[PDB]
Amino acid sequence: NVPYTPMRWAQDVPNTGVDKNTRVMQLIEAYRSRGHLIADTNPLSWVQPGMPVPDHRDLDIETHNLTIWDLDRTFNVGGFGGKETMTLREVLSRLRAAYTLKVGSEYTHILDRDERTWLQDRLEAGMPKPTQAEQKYILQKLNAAEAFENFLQTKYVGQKRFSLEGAEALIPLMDSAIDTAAGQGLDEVVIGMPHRGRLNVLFNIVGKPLASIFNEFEGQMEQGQIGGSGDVKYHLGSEGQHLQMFGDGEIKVSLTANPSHLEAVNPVMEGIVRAKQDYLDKGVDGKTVVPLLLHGDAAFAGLGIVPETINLAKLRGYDVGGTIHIVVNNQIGFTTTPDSSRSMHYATDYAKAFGCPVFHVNGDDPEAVVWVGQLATEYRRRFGKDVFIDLVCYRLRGHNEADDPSMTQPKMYELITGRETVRAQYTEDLLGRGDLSNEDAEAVVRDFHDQMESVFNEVKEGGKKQAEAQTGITGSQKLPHGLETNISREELLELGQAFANTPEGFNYHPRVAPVAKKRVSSVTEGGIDWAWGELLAFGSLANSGRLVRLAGEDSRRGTFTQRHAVAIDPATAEEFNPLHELAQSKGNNGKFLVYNSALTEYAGMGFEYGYSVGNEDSIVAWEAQFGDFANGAQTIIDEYVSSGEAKWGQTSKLILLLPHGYEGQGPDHSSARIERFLQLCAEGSMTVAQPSTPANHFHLLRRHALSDLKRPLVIFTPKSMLRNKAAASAPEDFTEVTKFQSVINDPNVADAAKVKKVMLVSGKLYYELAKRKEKDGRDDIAIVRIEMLHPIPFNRISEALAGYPNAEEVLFVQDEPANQGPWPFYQEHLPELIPNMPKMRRVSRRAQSSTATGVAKVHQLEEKQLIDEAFE
Amino acid sequence: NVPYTPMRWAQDVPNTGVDKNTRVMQLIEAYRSRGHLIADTNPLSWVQPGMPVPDHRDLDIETHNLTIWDLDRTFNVGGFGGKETMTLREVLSRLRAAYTLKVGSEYTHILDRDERTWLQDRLEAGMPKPTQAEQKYILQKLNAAEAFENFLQTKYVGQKRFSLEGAEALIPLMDSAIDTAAGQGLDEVVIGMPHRGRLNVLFNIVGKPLASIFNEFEGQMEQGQIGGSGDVKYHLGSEGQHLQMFGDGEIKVSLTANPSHLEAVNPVMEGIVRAKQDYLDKGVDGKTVVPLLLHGDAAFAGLGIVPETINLAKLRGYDVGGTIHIVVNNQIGFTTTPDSSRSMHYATDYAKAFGCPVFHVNGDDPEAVVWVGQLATEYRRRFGKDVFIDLVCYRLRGHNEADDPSMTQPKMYELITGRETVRAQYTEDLLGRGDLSNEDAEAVVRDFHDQMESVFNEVKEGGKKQAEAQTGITGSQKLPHGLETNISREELLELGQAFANTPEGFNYHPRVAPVAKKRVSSVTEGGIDWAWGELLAFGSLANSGRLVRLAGEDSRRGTFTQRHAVAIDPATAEEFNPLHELAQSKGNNGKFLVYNSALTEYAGMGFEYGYSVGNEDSIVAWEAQFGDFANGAQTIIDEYVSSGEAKWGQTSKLILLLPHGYEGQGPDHSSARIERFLQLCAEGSMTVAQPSTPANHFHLLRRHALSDLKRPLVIFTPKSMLRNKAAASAPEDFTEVTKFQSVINDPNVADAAKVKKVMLVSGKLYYELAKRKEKDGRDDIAIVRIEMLHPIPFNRISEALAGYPNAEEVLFVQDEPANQGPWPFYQEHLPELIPNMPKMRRVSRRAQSSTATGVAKVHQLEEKQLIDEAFE
Ligand SMILES: CC(=O)SCCNC(=O)CCNC(=O)[C@H](O)C(C)(C)COP(=O)(O)OP(=O)(O)OC[C@H]1O[C@@H](n2cnc3c(N)ncnc32)[C@H](O)[C@@H]1OP(=O)(O)O
Ligand SMILES: CC(=O)SCCNC(=O)CCNC(=O)[C@H](O)C(C)(C)COP(=O)(O)OP(=O)(O)OC[C@H]1O[C@@H](n2cnc3c(N)ncnc32)[C@H](O)[C@@H]1OP(=O)(O)O
Ligand SMILES: CC1=C(CCOP(=O)(O)OP(=O)(O)O)S[C@H]([C@](O)(CCC(=O)O)P(=O)(O)O)N1Cc1cnc(C)nc1N
Ligand SMILES: CC1=C(CCOP(=O)(O)OP(=O)(O)O)S[C@H]([C@](O)(CCC(=O)O)P(=O)(O)O)N1Cc1cnc(C)nc1N
Ligand SMILES: [Mg+2]
Ligand SMILES: [Mg+2]
Repeated sequence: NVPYTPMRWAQDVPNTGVDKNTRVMQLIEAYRSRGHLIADTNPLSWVQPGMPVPDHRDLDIETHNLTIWDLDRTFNVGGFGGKETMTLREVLSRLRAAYTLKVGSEYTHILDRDERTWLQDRLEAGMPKPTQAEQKYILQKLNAAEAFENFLQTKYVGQKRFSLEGAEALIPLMDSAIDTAAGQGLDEVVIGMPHRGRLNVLFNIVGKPLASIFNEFEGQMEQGQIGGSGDVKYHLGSEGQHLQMFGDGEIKVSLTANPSHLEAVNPVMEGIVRAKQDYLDKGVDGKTVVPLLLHGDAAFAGLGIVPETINLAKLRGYDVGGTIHIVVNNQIGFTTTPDSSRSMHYATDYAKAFGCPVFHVNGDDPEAVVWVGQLATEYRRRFGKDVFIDLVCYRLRGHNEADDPSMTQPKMYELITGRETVRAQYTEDLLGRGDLSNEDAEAVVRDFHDQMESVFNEVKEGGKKQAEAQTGITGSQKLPHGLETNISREELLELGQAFANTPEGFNYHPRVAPVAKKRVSSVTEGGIDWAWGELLAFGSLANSGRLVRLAGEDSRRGTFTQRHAVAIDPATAEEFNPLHELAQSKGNNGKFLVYNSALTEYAGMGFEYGYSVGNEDSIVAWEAQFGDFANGAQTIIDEYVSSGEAKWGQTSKLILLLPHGYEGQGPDHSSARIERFLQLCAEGSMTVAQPSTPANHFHLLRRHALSDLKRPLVIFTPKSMLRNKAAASAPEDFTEVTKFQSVINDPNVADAAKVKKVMLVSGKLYYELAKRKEKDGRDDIAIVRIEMLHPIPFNRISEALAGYPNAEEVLFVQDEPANQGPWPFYQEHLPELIPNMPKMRRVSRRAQSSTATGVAKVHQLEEKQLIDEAFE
Repeated sequence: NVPYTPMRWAQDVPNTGVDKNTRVMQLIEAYRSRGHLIADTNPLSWVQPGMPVPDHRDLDIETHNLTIWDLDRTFNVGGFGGKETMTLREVLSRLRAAYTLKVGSEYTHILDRDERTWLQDRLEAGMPKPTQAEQKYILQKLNAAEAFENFLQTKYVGQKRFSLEGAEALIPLMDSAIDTAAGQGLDEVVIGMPHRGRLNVLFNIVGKPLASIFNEFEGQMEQGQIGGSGDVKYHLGSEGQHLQMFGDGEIKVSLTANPSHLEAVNPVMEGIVRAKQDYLDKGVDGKTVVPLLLHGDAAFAGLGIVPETINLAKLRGYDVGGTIHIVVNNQIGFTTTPDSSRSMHYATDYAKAFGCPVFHVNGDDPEAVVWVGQLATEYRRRFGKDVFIDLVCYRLRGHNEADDPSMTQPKMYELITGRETVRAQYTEDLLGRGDLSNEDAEAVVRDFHDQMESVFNEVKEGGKKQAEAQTGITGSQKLPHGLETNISREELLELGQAFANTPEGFNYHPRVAPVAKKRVSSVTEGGIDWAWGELLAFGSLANSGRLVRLAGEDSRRGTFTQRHAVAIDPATAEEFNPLHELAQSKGNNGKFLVYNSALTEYAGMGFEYGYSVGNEDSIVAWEAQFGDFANGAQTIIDEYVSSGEAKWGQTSKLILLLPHGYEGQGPDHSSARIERFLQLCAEGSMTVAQPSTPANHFHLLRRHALSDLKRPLVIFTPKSMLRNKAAASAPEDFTEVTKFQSVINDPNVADAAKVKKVMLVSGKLYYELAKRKEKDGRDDIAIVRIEMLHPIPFNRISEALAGYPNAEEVLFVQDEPANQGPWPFYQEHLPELIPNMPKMRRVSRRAQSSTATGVAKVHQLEEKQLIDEAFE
């Protein structure tokens, strides 16, 4: 059992052509670059049959024209090993000690010279010898891991737990990293991980009490929100403290919640970290919250969210100072082996796309594992980049504890069954080297088992409760009754004047200057448009002293060239952000931050959700270029935004701004899928709205921000109505009107006793129907608008209908096809809530498989037909 | 304007320590590895302000301790340049000619020695000088590109076309690659691409007639399917032939359809290629259909589908012999620059994760572009791997032709406005070197313009038609009336006996052997379960002579350990596929292929959709581990599967198998979201079903396969009912019953005149209600099952209800919450279709924000409450 190729027999060759010193230097470079391909990193003696084996002919002395006859000759090595001269025997020895034992490293692809040299120096110095105290501490942690698993196996046989057996070195690795961070003087560590070994991490790393875990197994679950539904035990989070064992340091540790969908926690936990860093506010030399992110091998290589999130690491609005990644490589999926899971040689090969180091380490050598953890944390602190650790281990049982792995992997499980554990091997080693006594070794085991037995008995004394029905979360938060959302006239003029206080030598671009002038004049003359209404809202909130953050694709200028939140000087390329300046000059320390995102919907929306969870007192908004591209973030919508409160008791106030409208641009630029969002709504989970005037948009946003109802808000925003002159607002609407309106009654009804038809509408189609009514002089019709779709304002709708006593019909008019838009929701729910209402009649486009037509002439024909049908 | 750092002044150094020959060898290695960092590949003199600049101190002679005094001395270079000895002046010259001009290359990261040597030899030989005929051909192609764009600009000013101006070298690049493929003797080239320069490629590469394009601009659109909706002009496909200009070769060229959602065509076009290769059947040395895939720079780096699809390249069921990728790098998104779009240095850095070569080429040197195209196609044919080309160019106008790019990028568009085009520069060069006459140069322009003017006038003679309403696609395909789907008794016994004809020294695993025995005995005794019903269907179809393909996560064994389509011997690890063997021994050349996929839903389902389009006569099925994870492939469901026929006239017969059932495993293992699929259905777009017996599943699959209705099928499959003994089927049900049943009436009604309540149900809840009915001895109830959900079988439901004349109530019973499951669809549609039916009454779980509870005791309590409510 020796791992190297034996020395071969050959004749001595002459020192001609390429000199032999040159050849020895090439051998050194080869080992530094490709030595990991023959390192002792696999605990099993296993090669997967279907996988290609890389060429490693570069690592034998024959390929560099050297021979056994050169082993005792001396050569110039140019500072290798801190020496100017050396023999080939000593060169080989050192290279093999550094690059071919229990740690394999990839770092030569890095472009910066100082980085490379830092890593090179530390790897060739070697792992320092630990003290006896340190060694005993590692043994305690290994014991705790294995003991916990065995206890649960004994007391609860069939139950699903996803064990960590085969990979117990994870516990001392994570502990090493957290301990190093505490020594550096940082503030917090945030963890995200999957199912494998979660209960073990909760107990041994975070410090969740043992009584809680046992209760979970007996069927008593802790409640997150009153009347909540809940979730399985391996999807929950917690908080705790960590004290340094051989130091005076202390750090906070947290673990976040997540669904079954693998790798969906990656963008969410990045956002949490960024929000926490922003709150502490320590500048560029800060970055004092550390992200620690665990993965599995099959998921890491397969799912595309992983590289998508790593791509945000060095960008202006997303940087968090680097992430420490750990891949638990147990060499198997569920019943699938690496030959069917990836086309890369290693699972961690995405690192080479981003220019980051990789360390592969054997999971049966605990001292090496602890060293690698420390080295990774130090690299992050110095260089501020991502680092990747690959922990090579195995899975002792099946995927779960009810499965038989021999059916599909017979040969692999001949090697696994009947091995001795990592705890056993390490205990044997220490006793052998005289580093530990037998009395000590036995006490370590006995003490921990006594602790667990004690707690278990205490838990079983208390009787088991019986099941009870879950009520719901509808009334678990209060509504802001009697809150006023108007600003003063002084405040409105100051906001307007922010676009005139340009810096010293700044000028606007010729096509932007008219927009700025209109903003200064409108706050006293009238004609405020949609975009200026939105900015007035965010600006007012920033003045009061809040952190406002807006992010999305092309969101600084706007997709429709309407926002201009940051302006650029054509001559010098200087930037200017008016509202941020004004906020910072009022002494409440408010901020207005605007960012252009990368081209992602899954990672984009995920990051913003996380930001909302990490700072409860911030105002966050994500924008989509068109609302049609939001289906690329469906996982986030379904698993976090819509259902997080009911499952885990995690609350959020994220705002989604989704453009919407039927205007003839085709099937992927028309519909944000209102029907889909209205399906997800129940128990008052989130608010859904589609306002028709800038002032109403203003009032909706401000109500959300100033209330104490912590639930999301989804707004369907316009595209062509942005520049419609009939939709503009007057200043009195921002300063004298006090509240948001959920239903707006018809403002052009002469006599209410002559009305015989009522039309209900939502959004931009109002302005077409009103136009036609005026032209044809109809005094028997009344158009009523619905601004808030969910929850249903049935009291106001009832009040409006009651104002027209001679009405005979009610028409529901929408632009969308009959199987889309708000009609399906309303035809089901509204008749029950208003019993005395006449039967409703739909007027819309026909039902379709696609969203809209692709021909523009057909769109125009359809619209004419629709409005004609509405007016008999 | 010289691009190199000037030589510096210094003293001559002694030849001590590390020898100078060693230093010259290190300089050679540095240029081969990192020389691309200073190459002349950018047409503009532009450096983006916010982006980090890599260290390139490795490329100057000072860092290797050499000096101007070494330039004329001679050194040993070990075969570089085919010489044993050389001067430093000549070494620098050659290195700079190979790695620092108009082509920059990355290839040193490749692990195989033979690959590296092949590339190294060709790059250092250089680009061969082209003939005069070849040169004139390049000029014709450049002219065609620019001329086409200018014509459209003149005749249709405002209209959106997404121009290729700034990147016209794409046309000769694509032509070079296709021409090389024709010379190799291959069969077809399949193209997938986005919006940028699509109309140009359709005309100049594929050969779509010019009349068609002009008609599109005037509003007349070609119809795909009768009564279809359509799509915009830059989302369409076509077919054509390509003849070799200087050869006797000929090849077929195709371009596929796609939605606005970027990069969603990647898995689809890979599947198309694989299906076409499988049909030709030329073995391992074949792979004679070439995939050519175009991208944009922002999308390539940002979206996660890109690396997810590249990961399938070398896997057993997905390999297509390599893909040629072209990234059109115009150094801008919409209004977003690279500093805000990616954290990688180049856009093509994912290549280094997979071990593939990259070529960067200047878009203003057409001869270099043509060379790179040829070299890439040759590399693919020899090594069978992916290759990446980065074409560096610019965007002349704004994102579209109605946008002003100066507002956000002032300085960049000072360099762009008023340049001379690539056609102009190349014409000037050829006239300068005396390779072309002026008469020739003028004819090239005049002839093409005359051709375009001719066609345009012809198109405008014919009058413009007026718009007309679009009818729908419901009746555009026929239904299989009077088709019988039963097999003979001889056929059924043969299928059963396939599991007894094991190979020579093969034995089953002990826990699999009972399943095989039961399969042999059941085809005569009874008790056929769900899994055996499914396999009997696919097996029968394979025998008749069809290619049957099944793919999904853990689909060979099955998630619930139920399928065992391929078995493994514990002693030798040999594999056995019974049904494939039987099919191949019947002389119709049928196949049964089963594959375990990687852990992806987006790339997985996309690949199978593509396979169905590439071979219309195959049976394809994609399976999900649980139906809850299908929301990760929402883009494919919404943009291709549900709506492809209505938009482009592209038909498919894909089968989706999605597990479903409420059994107490929590919110991410319970619901496949039936309500969402039923929203998407309209115009008879696809079939949706939930059968309750194995024989019915058999008949449904066979009807789909043998009919001439080319639309998808979505089936909701069971989890616990797989092993329910009350659900098993007898052999007569496969051989004497002739058709699939859409409604199954109650088989335990003694007297029909005593029934006073009718219950409607679908799926596994039937077996609970029937159980209770028998226990309590209720003769006033009748339970009726609905097997096909869409389209609605209203004639059969009416017939069933008419059989109970004294019925007073109708109850709709489901397990799902009230805002989920089939209730929303049915409460809307069914009362209209059956006017005389009593009012329906729902019996279900309450409406919820999440899918299901997380506690198991609560699940049991809910189920009891539900069934009690049903029976008064
Ligand atoms: C969805 C959520 O996040 S909370 C929903 C919780 N409640 C329910 O779902 C109960 C069922 N729903 C209902 O009874 C109704 O739909 C209601 C009460 C929510 C609204 O019906 P109406 O009375 O017709 O609407 P109206 O606009 O008059 O609302 C009255 C008050 O509720 C407040 N309100 C209503 N919806 C919201 C909301 N989403 N956020 C904040 N305040 C709200 C209004 O500000 C108003 O306050 P006021 O006392 O100053 O007038
Ligand atoms: C969804 C698609 O891809 S095709 C749908 C096209 N047609 C429509 O949408 C029209 C509206 N729908 C309807 O009229 C009804 O729902 C129908 C006719 C489709 C079925 O209603 P019923 O008559 O109650 O159902 P029933 O099961 O008796 O169907 C009768 C025949 O239709 C055939 N059929 C019905 N649905 C399908 C289907 N999805 N695929 C194939 N054949 C079908 C049956 O095989 C049967 O053939 P038979 O004459 O040999 O017995
Ligand atoms: C395919 C799959 C698993 C295999 C993971 O392999 P690897 O990453 O190597 O991990 P490890 O097991 O080696 O540590 S676990 C898991 C599942 O969902 C796990 C349960 C859960 O995490 O909720 P299951 O119950 O269906 O098996 N599952 C189904 C699944 C599929 N696709 C997604 C996106 N998410 C999933 N949860
Ligand atoms: C963000 C975005 C575009 C920029 C692409 O930049 P790059 O990849 O560098 O290409 P190029 O333009 O430099 O060649 S084009 C496009 C859009 O949808 C294009 C239209 C279309 O392709 O259908 P739009 O009309 O909203 O701008 N769009 C919106 C968009 C967003 N997200 C997805 C998944 N798909 C999209 N179509
Ligand atoms: Mg694994
Ligand atoms: Mg671009």
